[PDB]
Order: sequence, then structure tokens, then C-alpha cells
Amino acid sequence: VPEAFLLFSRRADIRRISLETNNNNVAIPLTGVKEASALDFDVTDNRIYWTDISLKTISRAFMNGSALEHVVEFGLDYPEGMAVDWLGKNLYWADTGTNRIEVSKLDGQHRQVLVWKDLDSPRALALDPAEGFMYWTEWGGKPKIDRAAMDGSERTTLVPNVGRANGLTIDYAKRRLYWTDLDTNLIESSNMLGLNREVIADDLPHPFGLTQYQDYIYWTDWSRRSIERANKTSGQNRTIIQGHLDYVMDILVFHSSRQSGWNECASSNGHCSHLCLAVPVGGFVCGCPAHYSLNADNRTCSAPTTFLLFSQKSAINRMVIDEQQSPDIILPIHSLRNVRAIDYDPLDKQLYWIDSRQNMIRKAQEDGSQGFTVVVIQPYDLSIDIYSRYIYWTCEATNVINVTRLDGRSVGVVLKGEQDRPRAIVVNPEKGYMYFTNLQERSPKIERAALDGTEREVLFFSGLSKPIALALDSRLGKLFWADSDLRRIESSDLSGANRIVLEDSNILQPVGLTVFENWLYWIDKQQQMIEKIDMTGREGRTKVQARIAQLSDIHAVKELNLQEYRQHPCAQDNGGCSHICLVKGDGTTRCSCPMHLVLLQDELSC
Ligand SMILES: *[C@@H]1O[C@H](CO)[C@@H](O[C@@H]2O[C@H](CO)[C@@H](O)[C@H](O)[C@H]2NC(C)=O)[C@H](O)[C@H]1NC(C)=O
Ligand SMILES: *[C@@H]1O[C@H](CO)[C@@H](O)[C@H](O)[C@H]1NC(C)=O
Ligand SMILES: *[C@@H]1O[C@H](CO)[C@@H](O)[C@H](O)[C@H]1NC(C)=O
Ligand SMILES: *[C@@H]1O[C@H](CO)[C@@H](O)[C@H](O)[C@H]1NC(C)=O
Repeated sequence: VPEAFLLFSRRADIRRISLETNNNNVAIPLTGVKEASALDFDVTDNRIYWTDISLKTISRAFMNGSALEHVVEFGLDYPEGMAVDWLGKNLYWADTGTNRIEVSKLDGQHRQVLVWKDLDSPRALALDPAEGFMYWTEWGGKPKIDRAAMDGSERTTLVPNVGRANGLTIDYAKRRLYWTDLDTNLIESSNMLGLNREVIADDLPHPFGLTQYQDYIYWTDWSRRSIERANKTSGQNRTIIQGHLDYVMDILVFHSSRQSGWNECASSNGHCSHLCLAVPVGGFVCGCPAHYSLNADNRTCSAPTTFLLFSQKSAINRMVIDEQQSPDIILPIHSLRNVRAIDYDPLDKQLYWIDSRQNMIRKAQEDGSQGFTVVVIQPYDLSIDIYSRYIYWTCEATNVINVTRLDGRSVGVVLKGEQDRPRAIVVNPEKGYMYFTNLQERSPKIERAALDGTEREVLFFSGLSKPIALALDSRLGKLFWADSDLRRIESSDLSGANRIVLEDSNILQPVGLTVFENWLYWIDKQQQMIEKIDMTGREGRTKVQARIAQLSDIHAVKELNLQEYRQHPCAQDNGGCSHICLVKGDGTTRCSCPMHLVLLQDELSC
């Protein structure tokens, strides 16, 4: 029968020492760890879990060496407490920086934020999945220990009068709570309701980490560089288990008896498609990934259909206009160095961007899986034709409008000039036109052309300086843009030019804009904020979010009506065309080519 051992983290090392013998100090054979802190485990799985406070990630590996996976890589700021729900097979964690308690599957999937309101600085975290309750300590404001159901609901404050508590442990069998008090230098205990409180040991120079096993409590002490042990009720029989161990971060006893109990999730995941979250009354509630919604069946989840995307130098973020005002999530996308522009294909659900470092057009799914480079040349802005499956983009080095198929196959250039310096671009494949910006020497223009480069016309001469971004709404029939030097956002009609200056007031440098549903969102780089304007019966200028550092682009996504999509002529096998597909006039199809080829007699091929 496998015996119990004690896990501890210190610097880059996670080590096991055998209890009942107090030796065999071996390290778990882990690679790539810089600074380990929070520890937990899964006995049935024989897996270990840890936090890296330096790299700001959460990882797992089999005890036996490895099947090492990074389980949470993005969105952590000051990750603190971390714990395994061994029944629902979910991973919980708390973050002091972002002020959120988050959950996900043990393999990192279906990440969801459980509590984010009224949280100051969440620290220690402890789970009771048998009873469906979670417990945490908060360090900000008036320090306290809280309780809530393991879905974030039914939140109460359990211990209102404590110092900064750090070692929060449940003794599952005897129904008690234990924590270290850093301010009062003592170990305290209470029952599950935070009553019948008692101090266990008070002569403590610097207590930090804490665990409970059988009759014993275990703690680490940074002042006397030790892992110490005592009787859980009297506090007597004090012994030094390990000395000369400075800065031991977390300790835990690994044993089957520490993960006992049962709930309704332990059997086939409560039939929930994604997350099964334990609840004190009604056993369980099916949960969903962030931004996703629970269906009528109280079982399956639906992905958000209408949302907003905004990018900065190192991250693409997604936001939704929620009833509960859900927080933004940082999309888990690898190798982002300097994002300059973004777009999104609503047909295959893929995110496209351009990295100005390594100068490439890259694409991935929202979960960060389908990673693929489309264009490998100094791209500036891009715009997707969702019907022809082409991406139109502008090159800064060659000053050209280039069109590439989504799978990376080249279609060709459609516009090049000796004087032309094309920059911002947005396509309108519904009317068969593209719109763009021309940053020519001393003389800038907002232009319009056919998707092939014909029917060119200058829409605006004066009132421009350095227009930087474009947007359009095919429903209403308007074109939007933002001027960087003049700090103003203007609006006009598609074919016509009904120039309105809707905002010109409190702006520093706008760098992006899009239309959501009936709102005009934009992004200010210096002011570091997102703002929106109402298009209909005005609700007035509204602040969306501030404190966003180095933001580059903003993009709106809408639910794609599959019935309305297949009715568009150019989506029906590109209208027969080998290259460019055009719609104009009576709403029929006409083929065209890039600049190195000509249309060939059958008016179909190049
Ligand atoms: C238009 O885009 C294509 C890629 O979609 C560019 O073609 C590449 O050009 C480089 C030369 O600089 C070659 O090494 C690659 O093999 C080409 N890729 C292909 C053919 O898929 C092309 O340069 C762009 N056009 C202009 C005028 O810049
Ligand atoms: C590691 O552990 C797993 C499960 O216990 C096992 O399947 C695998 O063979 C082990 N690998 C070793 C011992 O190299
Ligand atoms: C711990 O102390 C309690 C209370 O004095 C006692 O009942 C128990 O036997 C002790 N257990 C030990 C020393 O393992
Ligand atoms: C779950 O859906 C059922 C319909 O099957 C509905 O009656 C019920 O209100 C839902 N559950 C809860 C807890 O609201």
C-alpha cells in the first residue's frame, strides 16, 4: 500500500521527502521550472500540479518524471493559490493582480472566470468538492476569509476579522479550517462556518506555508529556514522535520486519504459537455468556457456568436456585451511579438493578424490551436473577403494592394502605382468595391476601387492629414475612418460623400475603429482606452475600458447567417471565376484578374 510523502517547492525545485521515515529527499524530475510556488496533486492520475510565480504559468506532469504540459500560460499577473478539484476534474486558481478566481479542466481546457466582482487580493485557495464549497483568503482592504459554492455563487464572508492569512487548509475528516496569520505570527483554526476559533501555536517568527495530514499540522518558517510540525489541536509536540530550508514556498502531503469523498460530478462528469462544478444544494451545475452560454438542456454550451476583438503589442483580447458584464479574456495565442492589425473569418471561426516583427500574416483559432502562417514583404493592414475566401492586404515596402487565398496560395496584386502609398483597407464584397487610404507625399487621400483595381476614384481631398484606420457598415450604408494627426473620427456615405464629423473633442491618437451592432467603437493609444458612440437615438459618448497599454487594432465580429451567406453569388464556387469575383449593378457576377494576368475570352479564366 503506497505510503504518504511530503511535497515542497523551493526556488526551481519541487521535492518529495518520505514521511514516517523523514528522508529520501528526491526531486520530482522537472525541466524548465524557474520558480515553483503553489502545489497540488491528483492521486488517481498520479499527476502533480504547480504554479511558477516567475514565468507566471501553471503546469502539470506525471510524478514519474514527465508528460509535462503547460496548463495555463496566458492571462496570469500575480497568480497565488491553486487547487485541484479531484472529483469534477477541474483546476481552480486565484490571481492577486487580475483580482479573479478562475476555473478550467485539469488539462487547461474550457477556462472560465468564476468570481471577479468585489475581490481585492485573493491569496490562498482550498476546495471541498465533496460538499461543493470553496474557500479563500483576501489580503486587500480589510483582510478576510471568504466562502462560496464551487461555481462562484452563494458567496459569503466567513471570517471577517483576521490578518493576512496564507496557508488555508481543510481537515476534511474532522471538519476544520487552518491558516497562518502573517501579521499576528500564529496558526489559527476554526470550523467550517468560521466559528469555534482557536490559536494553535503563537511563538512563530515567520510562518508561511501550511498543510494538515492526520493528527498533525505542518508549516514552513522563513525566519528559521524550516519545515516544522505539531499536534493539530494542542499545538504541542513541536518538531523540526526539515531545517536549513530557506524560502520553502508551499507544502502538501501526497496521499489517497487527502482526496477522499464523492459528488455528482465524479461519475461521467455529471453529463455536462464541458465543466462540471460542484454545488452544495443540487449536487452540481454545468458550466461553460468564458463568454460561452449554457443551453436550455442545462448540459451543453454555445460559443459566443457576436463579440469584439482588440489587439495590443503582445496580445489579442476578446470582449462580449454581457448581461453579467463578463470580463475580457486574453486569447491563448503563441508567438505574438508585435501585432499590427487583426481580422476574423466567421465561416471557419479563425483569427487573422499581422506581426510587424518577422513581417508575416498569421492565423489561429480562438483557443490557439490551428496556428498557421498565410504570408511569409512588410504588411501594414489586412481585410478579409469572406465570400471569395481571399485576404486583401497592403505592403509598406512595395506600396501595393495584394490578394492572397486564405490557405496561403497567392492570387496577385490588384493595385500598384509609382506615387501610390496604400495603407488602411476594408473590403466590401457585397457591393464589389474596396475602400482604402493613400498616404502619399504631403497629399493624403481616402480612396475607392473595384476589387480588381479598376473604377478608381478619390473620395476625399481636404480634411485629412494622416488617416490611419477604416471601417464600414454594409447594412446602414456608411463608411468610417479615424485621423491620427487631426485627432478626429468622421463618417460618410458609401458611394456618396456626406461628410459628418461626429467626434473631434477629447482625443489624443486614435488608431482603430469598427462597428459592433449599432455602436462605433474606437481605440486611443495615448489615452489608453476604448470608447463607443451610438448611431441611432444617441445614448452619448461612453467609456468602455481604460488602462489598456499598447493597443493597435479593434475589430467587430457578427453572427454569420449561413442561409444569408450561401445566397451571395461569389460564395457559390467563386462565381466560376479563377481569380477575382465581382458583383455590381443588377446583382449578378463578373470575373476579373490581378495585374499580371488578363481575362480570357470565356470571361471566367485568367
Ligand atoms: C503578393 O504576395 C505574394 C505572397 O502571397 C508575394 O509572393 C512572394 O514573393 C516572394 C519574393 O519576395 C517569394 O519568395 C515567394 O515565393 C512569393 N510567394 C508566393 C509566390 O506564394 C508577392 O511578393 C506579393 N507581391 C508584391 C508585388 O509584393
Ligand atoms: C508514467 O506514468 C504513467 C501512468 O502512471 C504510465 O502509463 C507511464 O508508463 C509512466 N512512464 C514511465 C514510468 O516512464
Ligand atoms: C494530540 O493532543 C490531543 C489533545 O491533548 C490528544 O488527545 C492526542 O492524543 C494527541 N495526539 C498525538 C500526540 O498524536
Ligand atoms: C434547467 O432547464 C429546465 C428545463 O429542462 C428548467 O425547468 C429549469 O428551470 C432549469 N434549471 C434551473 C436550475 O433553473
